[PDB]
Amino acid sequence: IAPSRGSPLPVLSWANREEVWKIMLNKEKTYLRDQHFLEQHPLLQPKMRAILLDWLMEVCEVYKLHRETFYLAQDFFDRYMATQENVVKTLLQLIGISSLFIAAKLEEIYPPKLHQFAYVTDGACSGDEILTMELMIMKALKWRLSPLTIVSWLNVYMQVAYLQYPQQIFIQIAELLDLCVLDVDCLEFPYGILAASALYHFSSSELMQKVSGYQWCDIENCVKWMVPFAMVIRETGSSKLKHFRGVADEDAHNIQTHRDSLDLLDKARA
Amino acid sequence: MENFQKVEKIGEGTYGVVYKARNKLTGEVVALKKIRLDTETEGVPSTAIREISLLKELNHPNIVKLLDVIHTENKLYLVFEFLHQDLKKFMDASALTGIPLPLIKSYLFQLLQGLAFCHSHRVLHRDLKPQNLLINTEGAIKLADFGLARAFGVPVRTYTVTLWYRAPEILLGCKYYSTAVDIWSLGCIFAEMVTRRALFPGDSEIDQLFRIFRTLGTPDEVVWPGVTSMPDYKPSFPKWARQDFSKVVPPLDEDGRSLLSQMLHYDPNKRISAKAALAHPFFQDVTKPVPHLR
Ligand SMILES: CNC(=O)[C@@H](NC(=O)[C@@H]1CN(C(=O)c2cnn(Cc3ccccc3)c2)CC12CN(C(=O)[C@H]1CC1(C)C)C2)[C@@H](C)OCCC1CCCCC1
Repeated sequence: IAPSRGSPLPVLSWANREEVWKIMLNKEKTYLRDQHFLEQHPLLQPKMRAILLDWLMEVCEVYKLHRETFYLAQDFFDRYMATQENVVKTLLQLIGISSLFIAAKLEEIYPPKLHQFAYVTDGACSGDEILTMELMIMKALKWRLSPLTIVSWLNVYMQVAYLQYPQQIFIQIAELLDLCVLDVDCLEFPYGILAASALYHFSSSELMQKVSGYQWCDIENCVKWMVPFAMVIRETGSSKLKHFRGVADEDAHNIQTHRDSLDLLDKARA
Repeated sequence: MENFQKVEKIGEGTYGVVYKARNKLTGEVVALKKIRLDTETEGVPSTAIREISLLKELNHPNIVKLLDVIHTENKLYLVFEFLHQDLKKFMDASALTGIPLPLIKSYLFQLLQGLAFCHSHRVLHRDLKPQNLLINTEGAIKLADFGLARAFGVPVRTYTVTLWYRAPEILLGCKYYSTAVDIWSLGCIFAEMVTRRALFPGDSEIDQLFRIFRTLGTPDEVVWPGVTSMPDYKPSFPKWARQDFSKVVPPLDEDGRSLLSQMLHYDPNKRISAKAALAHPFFQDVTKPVPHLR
């Protein structure tokens, strides 16, 4: 996997950087992606997944959940669907909200309560169904719930760079990734490649290589695929970092936000 | 669960009862943690989900193994390998005779290897106490009870860890945890294995701090830059002098005292790391380095 990839981690006092890096690299071997998994569900359409993930992001903003929580839910959803067949549109909300429930229980210190996850479904999902589904998902995933998400790769990269304002740069790159993740074709690229390509669109090949270890040849295809998405974001001006009551300013860039991404998605795919 | 025969209750936590159970067919002995789903208003407890996923990622000889996860009826069973006792019971059983120093050395070496692996995975254990360290009858020791563990891809914040093994930066109000808190715990455990008595058995946060101060000396900006600026630091703290480690841990040689002193350094930024501790001359007899490339 990416034999041309170097190790960008600086020297670490608390661990052996070669071992830390190798563990991060091994995540791609356990956590798979299948950009064509929807072919296993003939009655579904890729736009249904964009709609579901966009709604989950908005749910995350309302409860001020972390970006990691949203991306864990995205990965759980995508890996779970690859293990299933013939799912229909009317069950996607339950699968999605249950994936978010699991993700929030993993990631947040004080996650919203189950009845809160049922509440946002506006009477379409009960708490008992969410409980049933979380177990279906976790068992189908063989309890492998620790992937290195797309957004965690952005934190790794931005931390290598650290070791205008980094927080604002972070949310602007995250917003491009949020748009790309709505298109199921993003799954053709390793999560690390997707994050490096978004960072490249807001920086340079030199910085991208320094913080991610990828050579230009490694991300060229992703970069070309990502071009329409980066262009629609660029034309709008990127969003601004926001403050969140109850969230420390130094953690504000890690809070999931939501904008009108479905329209942007249409303009990009055009 | 048909092939398991419950043998005895060996524990009980917020989320379930723990039983020693024997595979009726193979004769295997396991530790069964039974989670009663009927009573969990939030589904599978967040600590259980986190611990299951972590243990499936962390495979290492010095980390307790999670053998299986079984969902039967309305119960979730976590099947763990069984180790006959924890380090607290072994130390108490050895209090009159003492633990042979080569066994203390082997256990500490193994504990640091398991910890170094967790830190390599960017995971803080945060609850290393003798009750969470399990031994077998073959000389092995393993880290267990990962319920409080947290990944540190981003800072792990402190929220209003057993007192006796709590690092002084935590007691003084640090806003974040670090890998150094785990090293501090092991340092306390290292001393406890040598003396057969907990090193800092405080009965309150301030008693715990003063106990540390009475042994390692009251910190100042010279030995710990930033102490005087910490939230719970008080200029009224009494001024105690550091004690000679020959009195604190008499059975230990110079190499052991050196390692212990580096594991209990006040400054978290300077406290020895798990990987550096493994390279300490105290362990030269039990290990030798590998040729380095570059
Ligand atoms: C908001 N601040 C942040 O996130 C910080 N992050 C870390 O320090 C993270 C968290 N971490 C810890 O918690 C932690 C726990 N024990 N020790 C060791 C220790 C021991 C004794 C005393 C102190 C510490 C560390 C270390 C940390 C750096 N890690 C890596 O894997 C390194 C390899 C890499 C470059 C990717 C994880 C900074 C560096 O990031 C930059 C901020 C910025 C990114 C860009 C956008 C805005 C925010």
